Amino acid sequence: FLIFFLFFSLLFIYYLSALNNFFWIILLIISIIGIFYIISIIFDINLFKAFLAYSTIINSISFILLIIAIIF
Amino acid sequence: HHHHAGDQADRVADKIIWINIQNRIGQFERISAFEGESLLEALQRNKVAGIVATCEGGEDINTMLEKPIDPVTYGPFCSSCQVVVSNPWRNKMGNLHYLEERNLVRSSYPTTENSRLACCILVEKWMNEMIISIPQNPNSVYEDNM
Amino acid sequence: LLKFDPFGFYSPKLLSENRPEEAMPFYEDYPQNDSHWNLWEQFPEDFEDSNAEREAILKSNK
Amino acid sequence: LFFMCYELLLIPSFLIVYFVSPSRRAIQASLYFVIWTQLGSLLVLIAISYIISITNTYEFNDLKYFNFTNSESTIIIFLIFLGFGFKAPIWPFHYWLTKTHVEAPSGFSIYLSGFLVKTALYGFYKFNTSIFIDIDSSIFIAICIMGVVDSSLKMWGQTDLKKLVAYGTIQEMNIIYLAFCWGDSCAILGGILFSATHAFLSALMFFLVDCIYRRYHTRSLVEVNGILHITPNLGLSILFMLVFFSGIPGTIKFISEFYIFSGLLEASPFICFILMLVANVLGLIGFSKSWFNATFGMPKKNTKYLPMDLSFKESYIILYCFFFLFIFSYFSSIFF
Amino acid sequence: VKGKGSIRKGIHGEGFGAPSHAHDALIHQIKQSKDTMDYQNITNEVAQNFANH
Amino acid sequence: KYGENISKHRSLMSLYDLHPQIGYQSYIAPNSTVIGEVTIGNETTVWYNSVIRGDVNAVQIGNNVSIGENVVIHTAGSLPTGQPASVDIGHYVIIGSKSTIYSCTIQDEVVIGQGCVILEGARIEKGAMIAANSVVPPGRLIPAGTLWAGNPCTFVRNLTKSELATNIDHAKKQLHLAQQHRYEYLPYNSAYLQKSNSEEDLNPTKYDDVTINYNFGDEERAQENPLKY
Amino acid sequence: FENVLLSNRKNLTPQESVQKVINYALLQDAKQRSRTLRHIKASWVIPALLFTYPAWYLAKGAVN
Amino acid sequence: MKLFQAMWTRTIYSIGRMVRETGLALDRYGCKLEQDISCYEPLSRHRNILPIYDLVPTFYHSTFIAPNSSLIGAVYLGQNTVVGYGSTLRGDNHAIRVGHNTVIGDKVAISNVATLAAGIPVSTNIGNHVNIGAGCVLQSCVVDDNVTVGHNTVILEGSVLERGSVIAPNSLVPAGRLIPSGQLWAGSPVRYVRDLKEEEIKLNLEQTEQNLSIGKTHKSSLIQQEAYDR
Amino acid sequence: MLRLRLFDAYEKISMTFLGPLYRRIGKSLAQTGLNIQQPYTSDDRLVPSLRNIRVTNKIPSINDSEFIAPNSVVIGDVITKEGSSIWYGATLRGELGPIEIGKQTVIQDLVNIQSGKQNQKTQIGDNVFIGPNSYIQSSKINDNSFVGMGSTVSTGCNLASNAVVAAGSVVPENTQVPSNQIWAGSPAQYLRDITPEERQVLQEHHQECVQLARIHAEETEKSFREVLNDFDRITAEAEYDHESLALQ
Amino acid sequence: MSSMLIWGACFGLFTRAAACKASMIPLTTSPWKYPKYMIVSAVTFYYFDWY
Amino acid sequence: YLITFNGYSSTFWWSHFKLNNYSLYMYLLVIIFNNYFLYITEKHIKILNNYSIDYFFSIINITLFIPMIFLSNTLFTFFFLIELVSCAIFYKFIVSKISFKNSNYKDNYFSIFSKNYLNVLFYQYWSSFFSSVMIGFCIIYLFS
Amino acid sequence: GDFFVDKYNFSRRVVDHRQPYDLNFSINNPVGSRVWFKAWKQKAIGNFLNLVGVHYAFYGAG
Amino acid sequence: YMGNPAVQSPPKEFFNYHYVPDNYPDALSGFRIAYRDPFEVQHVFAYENWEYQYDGQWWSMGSLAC
Amino acid sequence: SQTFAHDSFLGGLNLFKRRDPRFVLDQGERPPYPIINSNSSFVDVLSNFNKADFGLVLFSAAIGFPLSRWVLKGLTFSSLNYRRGLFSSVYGGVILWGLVLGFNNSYYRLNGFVDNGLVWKRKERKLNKYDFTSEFEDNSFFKKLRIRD
Amino acid sequence: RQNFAKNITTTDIPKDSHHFAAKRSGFTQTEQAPFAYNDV
Amino acid sequence: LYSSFKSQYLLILFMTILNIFGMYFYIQNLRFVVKKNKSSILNYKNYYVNINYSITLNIILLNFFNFFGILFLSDLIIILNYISSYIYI
Ligand code: FES
Repeated sequence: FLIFFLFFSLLFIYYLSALNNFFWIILLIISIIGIFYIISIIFDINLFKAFLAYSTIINSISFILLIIAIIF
Repeated sequence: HHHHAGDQADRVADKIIWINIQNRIGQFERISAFEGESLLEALQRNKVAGIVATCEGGEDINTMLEKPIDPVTYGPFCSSCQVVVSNPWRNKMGNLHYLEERNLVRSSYPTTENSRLACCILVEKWMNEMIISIPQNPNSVYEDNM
Repeated sequence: LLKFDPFGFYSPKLLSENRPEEAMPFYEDYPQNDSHWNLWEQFPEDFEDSNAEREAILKSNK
Repeated sequence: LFFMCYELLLIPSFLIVYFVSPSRRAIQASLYFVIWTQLGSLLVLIAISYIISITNTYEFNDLKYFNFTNSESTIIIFLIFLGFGFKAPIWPFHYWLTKTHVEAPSGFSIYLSGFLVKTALYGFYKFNTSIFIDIDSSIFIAICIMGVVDSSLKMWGQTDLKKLVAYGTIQEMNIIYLAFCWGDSCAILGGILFSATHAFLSALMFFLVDCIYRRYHTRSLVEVNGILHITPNLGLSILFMLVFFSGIPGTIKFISEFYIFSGLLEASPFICFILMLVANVLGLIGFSKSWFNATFGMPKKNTKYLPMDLSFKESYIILYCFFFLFIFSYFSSIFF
Repeated sequence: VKGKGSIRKGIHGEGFGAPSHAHDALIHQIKQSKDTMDYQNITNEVAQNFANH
Repeated sequence: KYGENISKHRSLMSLYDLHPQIGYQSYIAPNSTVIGEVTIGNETTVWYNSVIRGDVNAVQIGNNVSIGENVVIHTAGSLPTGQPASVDIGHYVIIGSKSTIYSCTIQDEVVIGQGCVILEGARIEKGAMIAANSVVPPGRLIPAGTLWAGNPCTFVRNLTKSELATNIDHAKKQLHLAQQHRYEYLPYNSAYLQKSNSEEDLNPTKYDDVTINYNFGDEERAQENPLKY
Repeated sequence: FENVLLSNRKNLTPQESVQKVINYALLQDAKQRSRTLRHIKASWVIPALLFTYPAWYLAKGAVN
Repeated sequence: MKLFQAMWTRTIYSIGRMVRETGLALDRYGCKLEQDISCYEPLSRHRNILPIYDLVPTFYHSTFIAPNSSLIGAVYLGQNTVVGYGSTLRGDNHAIRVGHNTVIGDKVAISNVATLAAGIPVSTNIGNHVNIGAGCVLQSCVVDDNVTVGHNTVILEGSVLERGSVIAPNSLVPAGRLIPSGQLWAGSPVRYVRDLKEEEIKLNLEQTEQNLSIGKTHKSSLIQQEAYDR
Repeated sequence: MLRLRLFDAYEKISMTFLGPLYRRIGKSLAQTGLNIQQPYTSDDRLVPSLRNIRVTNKIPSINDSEFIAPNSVVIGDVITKEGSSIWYGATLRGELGPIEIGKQTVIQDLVNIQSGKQNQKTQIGDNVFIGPNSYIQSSKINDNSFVGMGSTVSTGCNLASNAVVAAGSVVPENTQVPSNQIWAGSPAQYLRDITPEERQVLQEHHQECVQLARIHAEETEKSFREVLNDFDRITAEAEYDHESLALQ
Repeated sequence: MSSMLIWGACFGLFTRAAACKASMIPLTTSPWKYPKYMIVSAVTFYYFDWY
Repeated sequence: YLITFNGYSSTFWWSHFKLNNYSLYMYLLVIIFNNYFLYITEKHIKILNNYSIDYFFSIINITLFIPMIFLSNTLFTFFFLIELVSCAIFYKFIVSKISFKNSNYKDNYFSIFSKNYLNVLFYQYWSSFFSSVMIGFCIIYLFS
Repeated sequence: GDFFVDKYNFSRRVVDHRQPYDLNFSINNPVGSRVWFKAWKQKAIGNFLNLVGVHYAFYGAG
Repeated sequence: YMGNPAVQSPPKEFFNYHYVPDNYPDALSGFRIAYRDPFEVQHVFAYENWEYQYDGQWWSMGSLAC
Repeated sequence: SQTFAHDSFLGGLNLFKRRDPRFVLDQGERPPYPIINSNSSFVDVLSNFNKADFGLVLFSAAIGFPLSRWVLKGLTFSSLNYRRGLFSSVYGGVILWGLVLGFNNSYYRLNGFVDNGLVWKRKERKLNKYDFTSEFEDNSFFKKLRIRD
Repeated sequence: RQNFAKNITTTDIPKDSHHFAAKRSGFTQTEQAPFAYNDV
Repeated sequence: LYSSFKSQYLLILFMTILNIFGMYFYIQNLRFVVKKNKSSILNYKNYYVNINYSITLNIILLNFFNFFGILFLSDLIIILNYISSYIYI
């Protein structure tokens, strides 16, 4: 979260901002696909570690959507 | 009970429910259980082997042990209380619930046609001298071996 | 219902409020009005609460 | 600040529900109530964030000093209505309210029905007046009318006293929310009066239900009947509560009903007549038949465990509620 | 018994497992006959291993 | 041999690494003795002059357990029915003072009279009420929620819901007394400084290697129990 | 202050002696309860007088 | 004024507790610094006299108490009374008052009920010249004057025992019941057996006097053997 | 290495100076705290060992006892034979009469052995088992006798060899217990003739009790150093891996 | 109030009280932790405000 | 050392390192978070010693190089640092204890086959291989 | 002896039973001492014997 | 859907009231409560548990036009 | 704000005072003091060491004893020789950190990043438009750390 | 349950001591113990 | 608020849906919170349960900064804005 996620966000915001016109479509498609595919899976966990991982994944997807908004 | 005044207490031996079980070492062991107790509870009290019992009976509220099973019940939480019942005992038990079947289907180890959850099994007077087998249930997480 | 008497107005009500059983605890009987919104234990004003017997024993042992 | 304060009440309600309710089924009820309240809060928060971002100011005067576009005003109005109706409650987002009133503790349900709905209505009214909208309020009016009709129609099938009281409260809330649909017109006074009357009536009904569940240890009519024969004061109080809930002319419910019906008939006469036909008769008949069957009879069941009469605390509470409902009509008309 | 974990000491011998545990037939056979194999005895476990193979 | 001045009686005594386990908020009287594999629940109150010998078999004591004074509890190692011969107590059991327990089962919400004896194999179910000065015949099952008395005990009458609620409330009553008693003792024992230096204390006969100290890292652990050894 | 329990009541009937002992015990229990309540109220008054000012200062600094 | 005095007493107790805790912690830290093992001595923390905050026990010096006895909380013991070895007197709930020259057997547990109805006190009141057998279990009782209690006798809450009464060993005075004067009670369900006799009463009084003398002799032996405090 | 020299010097100074000064300061502070909290508090006392109380001329002879509890009370003229066991919390007051405990004689926990008379000889035979929480009053119990937990042996009871008094039973005064006879109930009456299986079970229980007493005495007779070492061993076992156990 | 040092001292006292209470141990234990935590919290708060 | 740092923003070591105020602030924040987490982890370790020296060494080594990623100025250095971090993560995963002290006495003559550690290792290794191949292909294409 | 203060002897002290295994070893002496020099020589001889090429490639190259 | 006029035996497996864990008893009016009628309990806990059997059967249930 | 005299035993305190919280300056910004040698080599930096670096090393060595003691407090079941070796290694690491800090301070002084007894001919005039800390630091110890407020 | 003090001290409870009388003589060999408190 | 300031209605709707799903998933765990009695999940040291006072203090500080930390959001927001100010500068 602190290193990899922030590095990816900065790469999509500060490093490769000149190509943000192309990253927007891919990011939006990935976010939509994740929102559509993970919602069904998020309601069938039966392990505490799996629940923690699912919370982390949901937070990552939300942060990805936030970064997509920020790139505008 | 309907116990009257002055009557002596009843010996627990008259209420002993016998379960002959095939343990993973292929061993025929006889366990004694009390009426109303879950199969998982009886196994834990008798220190039976082969049952991982990851969920430790699952949820404590609206549990599958309540009769009738509530529609808002969450069902089993693991796939470790797998016990294969005998033909008469399984026939008397009936058909597994929707959640029971859904959970038993998603099991790493192969299951049998008479496989039921020990935590979902309730002690009934009809289960005297009941035959059960306990194939080695799977181990799921890093804390399962702790 | 004919024999019922909650406040003991029509029939005498013992201070013990029960006849203790030979094998049951002599716990307090449940009041008809279970209002738990009761104020602090009120003692009469200017009440001597000093341990008189303990003070006498202290004087004796000293 | 208004939005933050409106959002804080959810945590105390969830804490009370999770730790004070005696019912075992109340866990799922609390979860559903929390979920619905959070959905309404999310809708309201989206609307508030849109409003704040549109005009970077935090004053209603500054909001009035700005004009929103057509799409912006439509979206803001729709989102505010959706959030407030999920918190009203409104059909078909009333399952949470139904389950809560079915399972929650008596004190919490009395407070939850009495206060939270009024707070949500007040927030919706405050936000709606501060925003000028050129759209047609037909959607909101129809939603309120349909919710009132649905709540009133289900009364005849409710054997649980708490469930019937919840249905009546839902109908009253829908009727109240119907009033403020005319914008900043002269409809707020009727809505406020109806909200006060509904709060008092719901408080009385919840207190009666709590007293019954404490005395007869039940909430369904099938196991408790003939209350007046063993509990005369309780039966008289129930009869008086039914009379008050009938919108009797002396009660403030009559004045609020008159104002609301006058406004509706001025807008839609046939719709006003239909609304008067359903709630005042059908739902009222159902509530009375459910209440009357328990009011009278002969409680032959459980002779050795019969309950006692109402305590002086409950009697004083009922007297205070009746006094508020009656004397509240004598307030100065400068505000009404 | 010191250093034997939950295993305790009886009157006519010492246990090989926890209290109220399952006495494994293979463990007893190994302990009694150190290396004696009178025959390849066909036990339930042996049959299960053969069936698995 | 047995000649000494300062008694060495230790309430918590392990036997061949069979260390007892103690839960939270528990009040173990310093005059009591606990030897053997005994797992006590959270907030359990053990009175003084009581002995719990978990040697023959382990003993599980519930959370809201209230053990009276002069109570002797011990296991048998084996039961006639072959069932687990260990003492097991439910969640909230109020055992009367000067009682005898010999590898018997007590379910939750149990009330035991003072001077009562529960022999081997006996099982008191939930809600059970056993009167004072009674003897439970070995290998007998007390009906759930039943008030029974006698020597041997006989079923007297079924307990009411009000009686069960009153008993449950009485179980919760000892919490304040236990908290006060725990607050009475200091976190650090003061008996050590009261003695005089000895030859062995000044001159160690043999030296041992330095390992993880018995109180290693104890700085970061809160001293919840003042009676900690 | 005379402890009737620690008094020579051997000159009366057993029932009367028991009643007098009960009265003395009631008076002593009332005194003990009153003293205990007087001490217990201090468990609230001292903490109320102690942390009120600090709590007010901290909350005010946090808010305004 | 009383509230201020109680607050001052509580503040003094808290300050003393803080000072004692700081001193003990400093001593343990120093023992750790000097590589000493005296601070971790597994000495028992039991105390024969437990002052429960304000509930300070009070007993005249004429009384004999075995070191194993456990008197906790508000207790008020008369002069020359003898307490058996390991006997417990729990005064945490209510006061426990005892008359002078009374003998309590070893492992005798006297306590109080949490609450009761009006007319029956929650304080354990015991008269003078009484004898209580070993294993006795007294709860919230009022026993008057020279009573005789056999071995392992249990008096329940609300019991009122009159003067000159005899209860044989292994008996139980029921809850809220009255033991008649000059009569012998038998059975766990206490039933009147026979009226007390002059010879029996004299023998009981002599036995109580002998128990007091034996307690005095035991105290004398313990004082010499340094097994008795003060 | 100047680093190692400085470390040694600092450790020496810190120990040899702070230990005394800080220890004295802490002792003074503890004394002040104990003084301030008075009188509404209590302090730790040196608990006397009631296991060897000698009255005038009566001195216990319990050196041959295999198990003597740390918290038990042994006061007066009581002589025990080899293999004798007295469990925790028992009270044997020999002031009220001489006590003759036989060999392999087990007196369980919280047992009150007190003579009803001021001078009477209470004589227990060899291999005599007594149950916990019992009350014995100056009796003559022969060899191989069994008394259950919570039993009440009256003043005049005379038990023959291999006689069983069931747990919770109260023998009346002046009762003669026959051999191979088992009695039970609050009014003790001869219940049944003991079968060989029951006698074997009782003997096995007695032997197990003797062995447990031996183990406990091996445990109960530990010194301060032994107790500290055991605690340290438990702590190390709490952090010793499976490889550590294999290496051990 | 207004002083960052006073606010930090109050915060430290409250934190010590809360930590002691949540530990289930009785209050007035380790009194040296009270002034130390108060000073530490006051310093931390003043430094945070200046930063 | 970072607190006392001063200078001008430029490229370091043949333009392979980026030394900017934002990068320094990010490194400082990462270090502070790592220090707080390490304090918490040490406090937890003092409770029960369920972790070995190797896991702590792997964590320390990961923490040694983790802050350097913020100073990357080129995709080659970023790829190398990310590969190093992935290797450190795999090493830390290998440092997990396979067996634990449990009171499960019934399993003393039977074998329990747990595949959690092997599955974790296989998944991590395959994902790391695929990601490294993709990143290398991306760098090679971007350079051209 | 024992500086008995009230009830606590201010001179009570128990020598620790736990100490270093190599507490009195020759190598444990201060660096540069004759015993330390001999112990260091023995340790260096052992290290050179066990790892000869390693020691050469490390120190000689350094 | 309608009730069966025929006599039926007392219910055996029907939804029954369950108390929350550690529920403090409400001892109003002396805590004098009796055993409830099984049929009454089943009827009380009937609507909250009733559900449709087949998908789409909700439409034709009762009166289609209504 | 005044600066501790350069080449003294307290020159490291100047590294604890900064005008702004900026970690680095701009590419075109003039240094606070004159620059002696921007093109500094390792040998030049070594030659630039002085009493400030010596005092920094001494302070690191002194403070290193408490840190080493704290580190050693967490070691259990270890030999005295092992504990002494670990403590010596920790102290050596602390001394190395102090030497590195001294070298960095010398490099900054040669580059003019910190005070080195030099003042530019024409001072850079900066107007503090946003000044919410002048009063705050003016009545506390925060002024002693802010160079020129 | 109720935890208040029943034996109040602010006033005296008016009690009729003649309503119930405790038996004190001629008890049967199996008779039950009389009630200690009989004030109404 | 940032998404609205950036005029992303579709992003706002998707974030709201995701937040609702996450709230439901997280609250689903609160159903299993209830237990029939007090549990025992604390490790035992020296025969008694050991509670880490330092961990308790850290948890108390975190709970304080979470329950009432919303009011103190100004300083954190200012610090983050200052950090991000030099990102492009
Ligand atoms: S406990 Fe999980 S399958 Fe039953």
